[PDB]
Amino acid sequence: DKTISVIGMPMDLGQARRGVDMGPSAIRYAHLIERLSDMGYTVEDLGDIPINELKNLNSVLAGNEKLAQKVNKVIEEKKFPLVLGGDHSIAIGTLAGTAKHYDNLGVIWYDAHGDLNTLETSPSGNIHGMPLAVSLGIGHESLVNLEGYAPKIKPENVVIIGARSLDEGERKYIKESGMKVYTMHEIDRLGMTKVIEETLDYLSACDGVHLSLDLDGLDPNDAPGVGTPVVGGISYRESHLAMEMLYDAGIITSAEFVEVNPILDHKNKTGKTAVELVESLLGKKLL
Amino acid sequence: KTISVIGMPMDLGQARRGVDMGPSAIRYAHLIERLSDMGYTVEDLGDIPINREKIDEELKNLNSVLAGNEKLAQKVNKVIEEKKFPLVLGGDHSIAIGTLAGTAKHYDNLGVIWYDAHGDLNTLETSPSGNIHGMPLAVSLGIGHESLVNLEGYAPKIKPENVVIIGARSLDEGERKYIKESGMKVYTMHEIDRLGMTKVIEETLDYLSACDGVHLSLDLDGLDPNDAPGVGTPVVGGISYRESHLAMEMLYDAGIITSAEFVEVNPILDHKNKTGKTAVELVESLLGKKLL
Amino acid sequence: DKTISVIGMPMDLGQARRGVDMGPSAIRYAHLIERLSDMGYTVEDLGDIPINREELKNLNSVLAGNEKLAQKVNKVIEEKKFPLVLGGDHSIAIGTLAGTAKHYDNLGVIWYDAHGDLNTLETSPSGNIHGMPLAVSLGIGHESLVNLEGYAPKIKPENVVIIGARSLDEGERKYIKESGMKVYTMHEIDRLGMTKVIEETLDYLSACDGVHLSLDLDGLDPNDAPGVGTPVVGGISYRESHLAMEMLYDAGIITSAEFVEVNPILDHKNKTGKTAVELVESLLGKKLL
Amino acid sequence: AMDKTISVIGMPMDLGQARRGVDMGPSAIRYAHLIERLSDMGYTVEDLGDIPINELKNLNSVLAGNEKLAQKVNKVIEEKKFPLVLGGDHSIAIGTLAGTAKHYDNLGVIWYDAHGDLNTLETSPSGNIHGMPLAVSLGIGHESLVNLEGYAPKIKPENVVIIGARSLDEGERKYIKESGMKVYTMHEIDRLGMTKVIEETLDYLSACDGVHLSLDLDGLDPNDAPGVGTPVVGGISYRESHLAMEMLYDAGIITSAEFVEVNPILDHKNKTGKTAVELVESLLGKKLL
Amino acid sequence: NAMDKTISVIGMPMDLGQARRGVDMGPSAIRYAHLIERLSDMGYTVEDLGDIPINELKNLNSVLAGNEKLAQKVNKVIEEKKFPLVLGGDHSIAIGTLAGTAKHYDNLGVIWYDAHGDLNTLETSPSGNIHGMPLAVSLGIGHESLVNLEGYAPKIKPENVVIIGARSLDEGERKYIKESGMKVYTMHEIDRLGMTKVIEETLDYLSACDGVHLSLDLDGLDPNDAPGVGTPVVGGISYRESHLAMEMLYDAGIITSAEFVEVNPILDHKNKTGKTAVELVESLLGKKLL
Amino acid sequence: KTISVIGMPMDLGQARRGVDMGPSAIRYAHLIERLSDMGYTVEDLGDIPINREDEELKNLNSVLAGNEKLAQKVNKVIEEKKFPLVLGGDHSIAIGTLAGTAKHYDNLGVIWYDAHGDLNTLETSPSGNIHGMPLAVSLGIGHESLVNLEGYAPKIKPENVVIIGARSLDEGERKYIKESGMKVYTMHEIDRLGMTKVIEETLDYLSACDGVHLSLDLDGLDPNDAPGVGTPVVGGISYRESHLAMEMLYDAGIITSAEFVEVNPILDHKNKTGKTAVELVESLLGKKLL
Ligand SMILES: [Cl-]
Ligand SMILES: [Cl-]
Ligand SMILES: [Cl-]
Ligand SMILES: [Cl-]
Ligand SMILES: [Cl-]
Ligand SMILES: [Cl-]
Ligand SMILES: [Cl-]
Ligand SMILES: [Cl-]
Ligand SMILES: [Cl-]
Ligand SMILES: [Cl-]
Ligand SMILES: [Mg+2]
Ligand SMILES: [Mg+2]
Ligand SMILES: [Mg+2]
Ligand SMILES: [Mg+2]
Ligand SMILES: [Mg+2]
Ligand SMILES: [Mg+2]
Ligand SMILES: [Mg+2]
Ligand SMILES: [Mg+2]
Ligand SMILES: [Mg+2]
Ligand SMILES: [Mg+2]
Ligand SMILES: [Mg+2]
Ligand SMILES: [Mg+2]
Ligand code: NA
Ligand code: NA
Ligand code: NA
Repeated sequence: DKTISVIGMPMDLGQARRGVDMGPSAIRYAHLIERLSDMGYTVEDLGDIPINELKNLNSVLAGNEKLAQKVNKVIEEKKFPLVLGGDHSIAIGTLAGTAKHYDNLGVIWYDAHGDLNTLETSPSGNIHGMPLAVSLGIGHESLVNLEGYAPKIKPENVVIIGARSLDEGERKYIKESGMKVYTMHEIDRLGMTKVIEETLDYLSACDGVHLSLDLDGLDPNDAPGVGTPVVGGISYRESHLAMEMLYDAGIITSAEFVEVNPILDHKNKTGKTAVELVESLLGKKLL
Repeated sequence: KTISVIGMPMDLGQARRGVDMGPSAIRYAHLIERLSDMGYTVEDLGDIPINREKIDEELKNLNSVLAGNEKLAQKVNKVIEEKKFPLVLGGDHSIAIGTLAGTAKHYDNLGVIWYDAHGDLNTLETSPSGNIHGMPLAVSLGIGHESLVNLEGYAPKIKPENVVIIGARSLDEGERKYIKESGMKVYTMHEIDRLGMTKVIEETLDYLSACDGVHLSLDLDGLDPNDAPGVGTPVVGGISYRESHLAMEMLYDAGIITSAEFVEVNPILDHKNKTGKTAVELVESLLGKKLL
Repeated sequence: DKTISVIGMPMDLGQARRGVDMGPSAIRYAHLIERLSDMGYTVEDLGDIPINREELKNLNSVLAGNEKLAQKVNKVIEEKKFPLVLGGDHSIAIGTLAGTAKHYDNLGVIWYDAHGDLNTLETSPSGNIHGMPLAVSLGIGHESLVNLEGYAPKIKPENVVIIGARSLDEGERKYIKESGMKVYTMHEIDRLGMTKVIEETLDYLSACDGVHLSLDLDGLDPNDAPGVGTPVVGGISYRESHLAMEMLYDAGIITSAEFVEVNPILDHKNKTGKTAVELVESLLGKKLL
Repeated sequence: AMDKTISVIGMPMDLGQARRGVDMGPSAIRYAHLIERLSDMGYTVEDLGDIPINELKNLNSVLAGNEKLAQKVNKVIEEKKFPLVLGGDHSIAIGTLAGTAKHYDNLGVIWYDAHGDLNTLETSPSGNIHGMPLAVSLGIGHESLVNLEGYAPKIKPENVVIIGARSLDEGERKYIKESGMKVYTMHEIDRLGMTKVIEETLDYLSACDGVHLSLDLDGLDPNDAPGVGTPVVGGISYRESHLAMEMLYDAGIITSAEFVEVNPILDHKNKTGKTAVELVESLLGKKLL
Repeated sequence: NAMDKTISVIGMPMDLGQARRGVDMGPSAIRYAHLIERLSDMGYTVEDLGDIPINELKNLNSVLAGNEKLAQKVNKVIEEKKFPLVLGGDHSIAIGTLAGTAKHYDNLGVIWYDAHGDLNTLETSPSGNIHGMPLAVSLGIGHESLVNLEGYAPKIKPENVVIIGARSLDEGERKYIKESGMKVYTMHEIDRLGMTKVIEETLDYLSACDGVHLSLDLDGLDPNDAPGVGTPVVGGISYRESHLAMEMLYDAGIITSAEFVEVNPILDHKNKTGKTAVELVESLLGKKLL
Repeated sequence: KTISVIGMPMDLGQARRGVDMGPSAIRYAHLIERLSDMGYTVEDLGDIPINREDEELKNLNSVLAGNEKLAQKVNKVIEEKKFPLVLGGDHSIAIGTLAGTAKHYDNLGVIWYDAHGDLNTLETSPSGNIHGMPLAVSLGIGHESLVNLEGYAPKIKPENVVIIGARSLDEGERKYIKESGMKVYTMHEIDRLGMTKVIEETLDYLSACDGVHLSLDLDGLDPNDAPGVGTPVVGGISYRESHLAMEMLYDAGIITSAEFVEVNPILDHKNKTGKTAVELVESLLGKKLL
């Protein structure tokens, strides 16, 4: 019944551009709005938020401030926030506008990367490799304290699915924090059905759950158009099943689909995949 | 049994999709030689001629589809009367109308394994195109245009309780309502992902255990476009080559398949005949080829 | 040493989207600003003009974006700066010429495109305004488009040279023959060679006091520029285009330019965005030696 | 303006040592809208469908198919219609020329092909009849092929112009030099340019009362025509071929034509079938303006 | 579990047989994917010994000469208590690798990860390609000079072999597998059991071996994941299944030598297969995603 | 005159580019069989071994050692009145080829067919890559050990060089070309004059030379025709223009040595570039279409 509020974040910042600012346009090009309207939802496209050691800190901070304020307003209006990226640093703004509305927000971090870096552990200084750490209260003070509170989330309320690119500092933190992580090894061993059932078990006491889906979580064969492709990822079929299972559980209260990069895509295969996954997450069925 | 190969170079509907070249591409991948090497007697009955007609219409190319399907039903009937195995090559999926018209009257309870991205359960009322290749399963169930439903003077050819759809991922609202109303057994990609192809085939064999014959209607578009790019209407997120190969080996071991058609191969979207070669590999597995 | 003022137009309007709103981002991704600075130019990136998303398709959004573009191009010229517009669909030529033409007594236009874009609603099988900007700029078409910025026509038919045409409908052909417009289709380029085509173009426009280059990347062959809104087979090569830009720089006649219709959806690793930057570099004086 | 009805005949023939996929050529050319495009140009078009196709490889089948083709082509010429034959392997030129040559006092032939197809069983490394049709038509080869339709030879060596040759064996080279046959290899196309090659071809065949074009898509470079039976690197470009067809149309000398050797197996989304249709359109008078 | 051994890398740029297949460029392409730097970053001491010069049975003399040099180099690496990692090159190089390795173990196990069984003799081979015969040769079946390389035979026993990924076996190879009782996981068994169970069963089956050699042919993987191989065969093992199998073999601590063979840049796409070979070596040597 | 083929599997510099596999890919396209079929006596001398090993000049010791071995082998071929045909490999091998060749002529001419001028020194090079310096080194400008290879300098004079296909020249290279008066046909001049006129002018310009070396970098061709090169540069010479140029050089009878370098199988499409190199060598040695 909730209206879907779509917010685009054409952010492509860091040591070098990767082409992900074009992600929102490519997702819309795959008919996102019409597909959600056809499913019976009231859809409001709020358009794109304007975007200008720690690369581009001021621009990352300003865009995330605008995103946090817009996501906060959507939640206050009892609407579902759907954010399109854009580099994964936008999770800083999305979680800042969302977490204060829940006593115990869960986060499903669907990505090849853990994005748990600080400037001390990052081989690049890229803020898009730090948003999960920042949201857990670890990192640059201005990013950690966005919107005047911290931390946004607790490590026991995070589940990472699809991880296959973690540096030494990120691995040390996951082990020390006891964070729940399904690397490609456990997806291969358990199967996506059991990974999602266990993820739903794990986050069962959360009063809201945010899905932060990076298209780079999928294998480059299925999602070639991403900012930083990593070999050996989740299939389209496994991702489609996961979105169907999340819809059936009724636990997802916010979501962002990020890192779509038309420069490396093939005739918008990745933009189309993002829309198919959003449709499944919002209740579309094959029968 | 001797294998009787029948080609149907049919590519009809609102627009061509390139599938009339399917039979040629499957033969190019050495279908006849491969079956002969496995020890079968193989008869290539060649291609049935498909009537060309001028280039609005409600049912697209109706006259040419009925005519081609009448020629096919008569040839398939003759093959079965001779106790030979009919292997039909397509061609658009509307050829299932003629294959089932020539086959179903030889059984009291013919089962059908519909291996396809599409349910092909449309009528003109539910079809946004009038494409008869989107209606053959409905026609064979006795639902649709009178001349198509009554082909060979009997209807219906099959009963809904004797159909299993495997790989479905593109169904319109009219097809979904019919599947739910009829109680038809359908394994969408969601069920294949959750159960695994081994369980899907085991359940299919149990479900059709009261049939006296089973027809396999295999649309190469049931496979994912990564494995079968050369199809008339590709749909993302399909069955892998390995799952399809295992399915054919399991169907061979069960010994239930009494007829088969391999359809919708389209050389225009194919990569160096990957899909024609895949069709031959799947036919070899269905007919008993083993890796060891 | 004239400052280059870059304006992005992320416009993708018409019966259906074609992905050309991402053109400005792709051209900038190929380092346009850094390449022009390295050549010794002062470069001012004025950013992207905001465009509203989707008979005359998207008339209100096409008019609104072109109004913003026209007054921005006007200011650049009033400041004695070179306007470089990045597209975006070719309908943005309506705004570029509206902001430029009033500054010249006889503005020349080199329309480098597979399409003539000489349609009206009466000759257009789609109602797409991006297939009408040259006709609109010549004073033929919808009143609100033709009278943008309060004057019409922007240009005269004797001051236009079309180069690379290979997709002209019957209405466009009829107008070309009746107006006596100078057109070098791919047949003339094949027969004369690009050197002769550009020498004849410079001679034909020699009396113009300014010359605008409207370069649609679809003028190039899809093998060289696959990433365009509407690709048409059998186009101009990269080498022919590179030579043309070098000859135009040497003539010193180009006073404004737009590079339009870049489409990342059909591109291969930004080959077309990179090509756009190389052609801009050559037009602005980059030499191989 | 050719006020003649076009008669399209398909020859889905793929014979020889091994199949090459060219039997699918006629279907792929029709898939690229051949009939609709010619009708939209104002021609009356009749699709006569495909002739059924059941040491010298497959001699009986090549003979049977060419006999049916010769009879059909003969009927079209008797009806004062233009025969347009779609292949299929190049051996179909035996039947096309058998049905055509007897209607002319001095039939010219433009053989547009990477191959000369001037082999006999003695000079052929394969025994493929599709590498022998020009020799057979000149009265050199197997008696049943040479005597098809009860007359021989169909054509005289001084009435042949080969364009695009780049795969000639020593027997073919010896015959070309001894006969004095006019051949424009890729070397001569590189040195002269296509305009001059076609102007010279028109001068050379000006005394012929009819001219047959036998266009093998393998004459084009595999970059432009990847979907052919036997691709050979370094061929004619799409633009050179488009210009050549426009110039043949302008001369008004072409009285029959065949477009052969399209092979979907090696093609990319029917680029070669589409190219065949574009070349037919230009040969029949389509202009860009 | 931590292998405190130096890795000795040996390249074998061998591409012999009825026709070249491009696999001599395999070692260069694997090195181009940063093999040495990746193993060094994991904390291993790595010594690149470079490439061995490769100067009816196709090219028998050249196959023998190259395998003789390889066997002597592998033997010296094992005498030095280092881990031999051989890069191919055609699969005939397994003859030299096993000749230099088998004499150092009482019961050497072999995991043959390949679309092909390579169990041919001249009698069962339609080509005479020695690269289709190295497993038979190593079992003591074949041409005397190949079987007796380094003066002993057989190198391995049939009960100590596990073939994983087989999908191209001729009639002579099938007959031998059934008569010898050799353990073979065809793609049909992988589809039915899943790679986890296949590797668990493999480890149990080879538990009495005192060393285990992995002979990994990149053609064992599906051509969609490993297009750049000498002889691609449709319907192979996925990159993910192969990555899981290498991780499981590392956890078992049984692999004592390994060869990665048949990488072919001619059919590859921007070195996807050379990169895949490096990732599989990294997992085999203990790299973990977490 | 016998053709002596020498391979240089050298891929040195700041980063590898895959060109060490160039000689193997060219041979894979049947180079030796094609030249033998044309009636030539052909001797394949094999590949020179390249020593395996932040410095200013990248891999200097290995580049010098390889070029010393190449110069001695090329010198021997010329002393035997044989035609040296060198396969690369990175373009730094021109240092060794010209060192072994230039001393046999009064005034050696050089046709430098390349997207790059390769006229850098360490001071003008943003990488320290010696493969961007071989023409300057051979003109006697650069590092002492490279310039003095084989005990004489310079190998060639600037008035005896013609560059064809240039489209990537840095400021230091442009300044030297203008100050030395060197003859350079950039893509602009090829587009304006046509390849027939370019080669006719080149033949007239080098008519006083008693020998002419062709240094052909496949990157001189457009990446659409030669995708498999070490450093591709958009807007290059077509295969057809290059084929015509080779036929014209054969007819002139002036080419007394040649090298075909920078083939990179990693970026190639089913050896399109290796096959293109063989076709160009065939035309340079007299192959005709009729
Ligand atoms: Cl049809
Ligand atoms: Cl109906
Ligand atoms: Cl079910
Ligand atoms: Cl789907
Ligand atoms: Cl097959
Ligand atoms: Cl003969
Ligand atoms: Cl043997
Ligand atoms: Cl080194
Ligand atoms: Cl220096
Ligand atoms: Cl070759
Ligand atoms: Mg991320
Ligand atoms: Mg990521
Ligand atoms: Mg179907
Ligand atoms: Mg279907
Ligand atoms: Mg335009
Ligand atoms: Mg245009
Ligand atoms: Mg021919
Ligand atoms: Mg030919
Ligand atoms: Mg093997
Ligand atoms: Mg193998
Ligand atoms: Mg160079
Ligand atoms: Mg170079
Ligand atoms: Na792309
Ligand atoms: Na294809
Ligand atoms: Na490749």
